[PDB]
Amino acid sequence: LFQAEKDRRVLQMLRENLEEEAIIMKDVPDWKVGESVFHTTRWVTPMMGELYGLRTNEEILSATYGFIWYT
Amino acid sequence: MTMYIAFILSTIFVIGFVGFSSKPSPIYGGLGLIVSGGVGCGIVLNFGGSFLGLMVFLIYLGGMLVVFGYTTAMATGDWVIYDTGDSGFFSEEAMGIAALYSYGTWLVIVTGWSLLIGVVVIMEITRGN
Amino acid sequence: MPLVYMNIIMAFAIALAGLLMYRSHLMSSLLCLEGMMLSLFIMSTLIILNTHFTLANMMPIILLVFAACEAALGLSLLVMVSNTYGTDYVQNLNLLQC
Amino acid sequence: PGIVELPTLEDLKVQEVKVSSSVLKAAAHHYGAQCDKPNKEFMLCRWEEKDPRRCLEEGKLVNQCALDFFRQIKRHCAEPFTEYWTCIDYSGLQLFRHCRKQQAKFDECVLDKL
Amino acid sequence: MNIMLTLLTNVTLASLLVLIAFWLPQLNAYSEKRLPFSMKFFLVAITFLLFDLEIALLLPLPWASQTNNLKTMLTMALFLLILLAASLAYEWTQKGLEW
Amino acid sequence: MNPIIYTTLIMTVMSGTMLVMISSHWLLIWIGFEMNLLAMIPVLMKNFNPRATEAATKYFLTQATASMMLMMAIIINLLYSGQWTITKMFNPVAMTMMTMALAMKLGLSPFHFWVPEVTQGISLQAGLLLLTWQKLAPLSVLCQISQSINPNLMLTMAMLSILIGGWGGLNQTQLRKIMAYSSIAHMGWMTAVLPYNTTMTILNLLIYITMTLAMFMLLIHSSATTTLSLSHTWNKMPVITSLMMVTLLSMGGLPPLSGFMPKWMIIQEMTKNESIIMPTLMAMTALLNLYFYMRLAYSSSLTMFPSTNNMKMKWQFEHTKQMKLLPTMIVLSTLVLPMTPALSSLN
Amino acid sequence: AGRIASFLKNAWAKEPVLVASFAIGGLAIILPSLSPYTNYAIRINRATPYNYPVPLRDDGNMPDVPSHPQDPQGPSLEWLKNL
Amino acid sequence: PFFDVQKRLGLDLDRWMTIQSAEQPHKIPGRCHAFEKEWIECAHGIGGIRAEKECKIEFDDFVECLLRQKTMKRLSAIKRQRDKLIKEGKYTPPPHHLGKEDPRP
Amino acid sequence: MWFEILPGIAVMAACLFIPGMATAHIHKFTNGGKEKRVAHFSYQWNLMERDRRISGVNRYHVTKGLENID
Amino acid sequence: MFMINILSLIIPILLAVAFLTLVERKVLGYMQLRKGPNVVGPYGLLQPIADALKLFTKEPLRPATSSISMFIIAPILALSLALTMWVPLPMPYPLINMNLGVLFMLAMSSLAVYSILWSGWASNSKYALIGALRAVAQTISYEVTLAIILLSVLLMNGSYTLSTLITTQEHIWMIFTSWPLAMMWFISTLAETNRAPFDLTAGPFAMFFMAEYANIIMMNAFTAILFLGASHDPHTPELYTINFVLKTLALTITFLWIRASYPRFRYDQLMHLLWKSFLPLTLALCMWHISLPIMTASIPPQS
Ligand SMILES: CCCCCCCCCCCCCCCCC[C@@H](O)O[C@H](CO[C@H](O)CCCCCCCCCCCCCCC)COP(=O)(O)OCC[N+](C)(C)C
Ligand SMILES: CCCCCCCCCCCCCCCCC[C@@H](O)O[C@H](CO[C@H](O)CCCCCCCCCCCCCCC)COP(=O)(O)OCC[N+](C)(C)C
Ligand SMILES: CCCCCCCC/C=C\CCCCCCCC(=O)O[C@H](COC(=O)CCCCCCC/C=C/CCCCCCCC)COP(=O)(O)OCCN
Repeated sequence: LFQAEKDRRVLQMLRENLEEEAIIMKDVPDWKVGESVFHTTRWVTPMMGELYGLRTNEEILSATYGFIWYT
Repeated sequence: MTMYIAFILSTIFVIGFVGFSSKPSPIYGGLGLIVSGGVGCGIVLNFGGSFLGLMVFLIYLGGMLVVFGYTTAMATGDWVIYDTGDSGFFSEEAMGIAALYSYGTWLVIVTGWSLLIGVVVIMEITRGN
Repeated sequence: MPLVYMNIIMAFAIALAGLLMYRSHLMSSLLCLEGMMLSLFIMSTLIILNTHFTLANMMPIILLVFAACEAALGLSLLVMVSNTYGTDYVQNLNLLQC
Repeated sequence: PGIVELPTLEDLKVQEVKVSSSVLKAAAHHYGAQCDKPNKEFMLCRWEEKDPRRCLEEGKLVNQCALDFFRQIKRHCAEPFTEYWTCIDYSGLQLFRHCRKQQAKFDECVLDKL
Repeated sequence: MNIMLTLLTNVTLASLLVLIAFWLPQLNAYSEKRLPFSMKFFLVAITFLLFDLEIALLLPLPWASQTNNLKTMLTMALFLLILLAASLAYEWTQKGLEW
Repeated sequence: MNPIIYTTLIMTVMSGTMLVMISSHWLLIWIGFEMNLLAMIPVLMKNFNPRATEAATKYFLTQATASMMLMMAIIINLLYSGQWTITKMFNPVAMTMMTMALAMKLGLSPFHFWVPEVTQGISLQAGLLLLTWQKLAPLSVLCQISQSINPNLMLTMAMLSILIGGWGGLNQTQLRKIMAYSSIAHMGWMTAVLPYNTTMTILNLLIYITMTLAMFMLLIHSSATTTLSLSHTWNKMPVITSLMMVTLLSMGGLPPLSGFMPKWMIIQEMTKNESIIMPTLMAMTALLNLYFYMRLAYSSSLTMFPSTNNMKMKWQFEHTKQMKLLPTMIVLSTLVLPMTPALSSLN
Repeated sequence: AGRIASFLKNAWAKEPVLVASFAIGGLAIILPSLSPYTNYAIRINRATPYNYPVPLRDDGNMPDVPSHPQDPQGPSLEWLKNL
Repeated sequence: PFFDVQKRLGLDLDRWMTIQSAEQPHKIPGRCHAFEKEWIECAHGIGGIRAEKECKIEFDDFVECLLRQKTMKRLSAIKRQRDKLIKEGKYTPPPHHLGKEDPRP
Repeated sequence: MWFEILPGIAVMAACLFIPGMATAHIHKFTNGGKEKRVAHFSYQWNLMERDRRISGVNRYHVTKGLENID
Repeated sequence: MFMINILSLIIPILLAVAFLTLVERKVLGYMQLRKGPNVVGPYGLLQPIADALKLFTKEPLRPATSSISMFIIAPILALSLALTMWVPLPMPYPLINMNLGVLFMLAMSSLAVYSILWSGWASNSKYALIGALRAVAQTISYEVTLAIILLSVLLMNGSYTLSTLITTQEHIWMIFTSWPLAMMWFISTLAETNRAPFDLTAGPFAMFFMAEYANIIMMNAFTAILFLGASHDPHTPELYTINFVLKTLALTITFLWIRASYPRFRYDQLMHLLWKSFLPLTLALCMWHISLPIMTASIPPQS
């Protein structure tokens, strides 16, 4: 169950980021929205900056250091 | 984001190295190296390296720089590269470090031999005559 | 390559330059050597933890231990030199020359 | 070098299981005994395909199987089960050995009902 | 964050108390009027450093005991302890622990 | 020291070099270098005196700095590609760092300054070991990563080493300094051919080790460390001086002696790669090494220097201890030119 | 025979700490090779699931692989329970 | 030089530690396990020259996984453009990116 | 007599009572009447994060039972 | 309310170390057929306050030539480390719940020697420097055996988490599983804090004294948690707190008892004690405690 929820959450955050990129990059000339940086078509686990790049600093700080700092 | 706390710690690390690299009054250089070691231990701990940071802080500071001070006194962009998944119900650093006794038999043998030879070598060097 | 690696490499280079300067006081030379070792330990630990390379978590400890042994040796040498001259100044070691 | 295909937000909509970790832990053994088939089918699919996007359909079946399990518990032994998970939810480490008395009550209530 | 705040509080309290101790009696007017270098101390410090390195090797033992390779771990762990003992015996018999 | 402890230390030095030679992991190669350095320090100080302690501290400082930059090169290599195997470096910056670390470990110019002083400080047996055995590990590591090296830097250091050895040997009366500068020049010759053929590197290394062993054993037999002390040797043991002269002629690269085999082949190999200016410069420079070898031969075996009266008593005693393999070393360092095509054994 | 007994008796006096140390270390080296519970310890370690058991794809040719956790096929931990 | 004692005797003294994708304890994977596996299986038995020529795609992907240089460049570009649009004023973040979203388990 | 040492000891004991007791009560107050959750090994942290997300009030200790299953 | 918790940890500890002076004086007096302070305060109870005020109103004698920097730094480091070492301890619930709490306490104790080194260096005296070197050598020597004994004991616990020590000793104390290790641990904690029979060595003086007495109390509390495991009921932790406090007080009073009962060693005699009696037994019993769980199939859970 946790695996299913994790997959669904990661996919949702990636789609939200993709839609916002589509909005933001509308006037960049050589941009291609949602372009991979890898030659392979294999699925690659996203970074932390992929998921929390456009979000607020509080939840970035949580996702980065919450477990380390929780004592 | 706390204004790049890792960057701040790295900058303090570099500043401490600049401090003790000028080599003023070797006790002061040792003090600067102690501060730099503390900052680097903080960097490793904040990164997630609890055991290795504590090894820095215990072995390096409490033994090695302590012996350095003894001998001296005798004389005259972050947060993005991180992972996504979890570790399970264990800490991966601990499992990898503990694999020293099952996977790294050769490393244990060579390290123990080197340490025994180092004891013998210190004895022979300091014998004098 | 992010800026944390750049800062650690810069610290290593600063320590190496400080060792190569030799104002005086061979103890400062040993201090610069061990600052180099500390920077090496930090950056190797960061790389190994970042890439989740589990079996290499062994490596930093090993490095530490070996380098510390070298420090012991170096300290012994320093001590012996002082017993000949009364101090550990660099310029005392000019008996042998090119 | 290509465009990464992501499922639309509508394909990710499912009726979530909104119960806390103590409640999930208190029912974990029976949930594993009951919902094993969809869970194993999802995990076998998840490890063989190695891609979140390729198992979105199988993950929706594990949500249902879990909801059905909790619905059966709710409609038969909500009393006994609520006393069990409230004792497990008190412990900092949520240990199973600090509430064997409560577990027994909820273990007899599901064997004489389901 | 909690640990950093705790250390900051401890250090701040110690500094405040030391400074008030050093400045409370400084406000009232008053009259306001080598070589030896023992080698044994250096050798005991070096012995401590080497034994500390071997303890550093010993430290992961609590986690090493869950490996499914119990025999190899026991052999290697025992080997390190035995190795540590040899250093102690060699230093002992070579008059390295004397005064 | 205790013979058991000395044997253990020598065996530990050998084991460090072998651990470098047999391992495929960069950490284990670095560990071998560390163990070798750790066990080599007492050997340099076996005969305790201020000079040996100064030599040992200089040697420790240089080797520790080299090991630190070695470790640095390994870490940088690891960062770019996560590999621990010793193969061609994946990063250009890492490769240069690796190259200078091994240059210090060998004594190549401009990192040559420590060799003459350390060799002068230590005794003759320590000098023999330092100038023969302590070159195997760095050279083997260099051979393993030869496809990675930048030829410009490596050949620059090789030519600098040959020039520096030739010039610095001309100013020496002490025999250990002469040996150190000769070793620097031979390291330059060996490293000038790594980019092209590692078999030639190994052939030069073996020939040089044979000649250096013969020379150091002959210097030990007639226990002389200066020019004038060796000038007295004809008055007691003229066969030793004749063998020494033939060995010196071989070390200068004069055909048909053994010492002509490496340079010849090395020159030949470089000519295969359309390199003409560098081998020519190298040979004209090796003429300097030949000059100070010839000066030593003039002082030792081709003229008879004034002696002293107390030498008469020395006429009544024999050498109690012998170097075994000394005749074999002399023969192999003078008369193996006809066996040159045996290098296909990949020696 | 007599020499060893005399040496041990003379060491038990004036050096009891060393005699105790060597006895304890020797027993620590020897006994594990002779204990019958060390294999039980290895088995207990093997029986601790840290990772998820990834199911196998059935192909009609796995009689010994259980189809459900409650099925009798597969390893059992009755020996653990009785310990 | 390199005397391959391990291959001759079948010892495996240090080969267990040379790569990320070689049988880690508790089956814990490296962050770039798949990329390294692909690069290794591309370059196996081929030689270093042909490996450097013909397996450059796999090595490039492996390095991109290891250091994430291009990915960080892309993220930085997106963030700079968004910052410019916020400064000038044609872009408004959604409730998702301001902390006002509905979290999911 | 010896029992006149008891007062000071008592005072000392009372002081050593204060920290631990205080901690416990604070862990009750900030954790909604339950022991502070322990999070080692990062699966426990994931459980806490899931709890915090599903509470609806951004607090992990607000536990959701079957009344929330609908 | 984390700041309130930090303060409720720091302040009561300082009061406890203030009144430990009273308790020590009272206990030694009664073991010496006399009393301690019984004039200042109803039962001596205001003696610590009078001592503190007198010390804080006395002229401080700065060496007038020594390094003022290290002169001020040494008491700061001493007291900061002393107060920091209390955070990891679980009484029953710890202020900071560390995975490697035991290793953290070891590292703090290892740092505790820099204060001695700096205070000796900044005294501008050869004799005081000799004394400081002796103290540092003794401290590092005994922390060796502290570390080895500690890991040998922890091999029955399964981890470095101090809370798990409560779980390990749920039925029986650790004193019964390994009393020899506990004996050597007790002697090593005597020698670590420079307490008799190992006591060979205005404001800042009181600061140093506070640090030493806080270290005494913390070391005895650590001994109690390590070897004398109280039973903890999760629905009433005050029982565990009272039990743990009583055991800590008993061990501190035992320190006072030992100080009142024996003469002191020479330097070489305590060095020989360690290096020739504790280290061999410590290594042997470390081997034994590594072998024991495997032989009997009693390895603790956590990995
Ligand atoms: C072969 C010829 C020997 C003669 C030449 C002597 C030269 C020096 C001798 C030193 C070499 C030691 C060889 C040991 C190599 C270690 C690896 C090998 O032995 O296999 C290990 C077997 O372990 C053995 O127990 C090692 C025992 C050896 C240590 C005891 C004594 C060592 C003394 C060596 C010299 C040290 C200093 C001198 C002391 C007198 C691996 O165990 P295993 O669990 O299957 O595999 C782990 C991998 N997993 C996790 C995937 C399963
Ligand atoms: C004076 C000239 C040099 C001295 C000649 C040697 C004298 C003493 C030698 C006594 C016997 C040593 C032989 C070793 C026995 C077994 C050898 C075997 O196990 O190893 C082989 C290796 O054996 C050697 O290759 C052959 C050594 C023969 C040296 C003599 C040739 C020197 C050039 C010609 C000069 C004339 C000398 C002849 C008169 C004595 C396999 O090598 P390999 O592990 O797969 O590859 C590693 C090397 N790589 C990296 C370069 C590829
Ligand atoms: C074989 C097992 C290996 C593992 C066990 C070892 C673990 C730790 C023990 C070793 C620690 C290192 C000891 C170093 C030895 C040095 C001894 C020494 O030098 O002392 C000698 C003398 O000591 C000796 O006698 C040498 C050793 C004597 C034998 C000790 C015990 C040997 C075996 C006894 C029991 C064997 C097995 C038990 C039998 C009973 C059945 C189980 C001189 O003493 P001083 O204090 O310097 O001078 C005194 C005058 N001022």
